[PDB]
Amino acid sequence: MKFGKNLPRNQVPEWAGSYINYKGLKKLVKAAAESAKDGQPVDLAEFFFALDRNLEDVDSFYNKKFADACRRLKVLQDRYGTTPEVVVNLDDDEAEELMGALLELRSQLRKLQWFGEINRRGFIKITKKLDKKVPNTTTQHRYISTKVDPKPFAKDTTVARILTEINRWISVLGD
Ligand SMILES: O=P(O)(O)O[C@H]1[C@H](OP(=O)(O)O)[C@@H](OP(=O)(O)O)[C@H](OP(=O)(O)O)[C@@H](OP(=O)(O)O)[C@H]1OP(=O)(O)O
Repeated sequence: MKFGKNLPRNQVPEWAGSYINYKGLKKLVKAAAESAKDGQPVDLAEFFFALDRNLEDVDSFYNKKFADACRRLKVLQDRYGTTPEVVVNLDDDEAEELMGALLELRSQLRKLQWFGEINRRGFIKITKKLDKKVPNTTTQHRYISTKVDPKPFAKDTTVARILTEINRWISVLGD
């Protein structure tokens, strides 16, 4: 899959500047590729520094949003309770307000997941690109496995877990 051309299309627009800066990372790759083309040694340290910064930022952003989503879920539990079957004790206003809150939280979680998946693709694609464009460079699988795969944005399965619950609530509430 063409990652760079599809990036705008796959970005949660409100968070655009917090995605992996694929465009800037590609210019660092191209610089290295040019040196190798000229028969010169490369210096991949500025690519990796920038890659690491991007990784820190992506993680830090995803984690903050995830902490937000959890706080939100707690506030909804405080108001409406811990299981969806409580909907039977709600009046029509309360039940509509609940539904609104649930749809918004689901939207936020879906967006968070997609942010995670697209950023992880981006790290995988940019390193693959470096490996393809620079001689005896073999970084993709090591970098992804050792630095990206341990981060919540990449490994998270809790958002999906919470999404199934929010959806179960939404269905229980519908009836
Ligand atoms: O999506 P675009 O901005 O048009 O970029 C493409 C695309 O790169 P991305 O998928 O990384 O965005 C191609 O990458 P592949 O998916 O084919 O590996 C790659 O094609 P070549 O590797 O055949 O050249 C080429 O990237 P680059 O220029 O880094 O090679 C690049 O096109 P331009 O950068 O030339 O626009």
